[PDB]
Amino acid sequence: SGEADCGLRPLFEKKSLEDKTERELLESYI
Amino acid sequence: IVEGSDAEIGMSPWQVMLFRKSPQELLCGASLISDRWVLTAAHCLLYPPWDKNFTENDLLVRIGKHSRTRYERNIEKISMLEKIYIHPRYNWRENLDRDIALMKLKKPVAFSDYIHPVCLPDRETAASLLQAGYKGRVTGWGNLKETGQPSVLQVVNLPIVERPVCKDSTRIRITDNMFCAGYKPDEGKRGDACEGDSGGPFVMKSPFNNRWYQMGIVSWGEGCDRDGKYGFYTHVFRLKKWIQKVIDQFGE
Amino acid sequence: FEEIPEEY
Ligand SMILES: NC(=[NH2+])NCCC[C@@H](C=O)NC(=O)CN1CCC[C@H](NS(=O)(=O)Cc2ccccc2)C1=O
Ligand SMILES: *[C@@H]1O[C@H](CO)[C@@H](O)[C@H](O)[C@H]1NC(C)=O
Repeated sequence: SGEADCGLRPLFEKKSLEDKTERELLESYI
Repeated sequence: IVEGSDAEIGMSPWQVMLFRKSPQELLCGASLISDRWVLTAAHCLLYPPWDKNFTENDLLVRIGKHSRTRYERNIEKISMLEKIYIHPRYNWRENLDRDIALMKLKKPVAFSDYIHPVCLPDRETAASLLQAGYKGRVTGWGNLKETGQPSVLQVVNLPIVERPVCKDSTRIRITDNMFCAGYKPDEGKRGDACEGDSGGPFVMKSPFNNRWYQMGIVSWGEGCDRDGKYGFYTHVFRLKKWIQKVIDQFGE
Repeated sequence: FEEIPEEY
């Protein structure tokens, strides 16, 4: 949305690595 | 940030530090939206009741930082501002309604493992994620306690709270351009933004396309991490059209 | 607050 390569982090999404608490977020969306 | 944790390197690549040239001091947080545009809270620049009114030459933007005070030698990039745009209907006289501003950089910043733009929400991303109970993430170098400073970027994950609950926790008149977030006295989990975090981003990770979306701007609160009190944030999607307008009409 | 290079 606000960019193109927007919101995909070089050190996490782009390498398919997850940060330490992002699952907490994802588990809250039901 | 109160009751948060140290961020991991490269965790919030769109996090920007608003820095005053003299005295050299941390003014507020902000976020990178493209290679030339930064989004922050209007009250970081203009707050007349406190004789606050910064101009483009008063500040610097610092991108790709982790350490609060250190000059991050070949990691961070420092930019000068070309122009500041405050929402025309920013209400500093009463409730900080429409607390938003755009800053255009003199020159585009180059992306790296530590510098990358966040996405702006579309009506549909807004509609499925801005729901009470859903958690967002707030980041900043602000105060650790109401009444000290972190040495590194701090992060906290907070649930969006139902509007009525937001309304009933304060005497300030709440508008459609705001949302509140935090834990309820009973959830027995806590955390909040605090002085120094203003203008930083409230983000959510789309379960649809796994991209990070900026849903709010740290705006205001009463004290920090007070039981039965909640942090309030500018509603980015509701002001998106003004965002598009200035970019289109003025830059990029 | 560590100093920023003067070019800035
Ligand atoms: N999440 C929190 N508990 N607080 C975040 C506070 C962030 C902080 C900047 O970093 N923002 C401000 O100080 C914005 N601001 C401006 C003046 C004082 C005000 N706090 S206050 O308790 O007076 C309530 C108030 C009064 C007028 C308009 C909005 C809210 C207020 O919150
Ligand atoms: C804010 O500063 C600019 C010039 O520096 C001007 O628009 C205005 O009069 C100043 N004061 C207020 C209240 O905005």
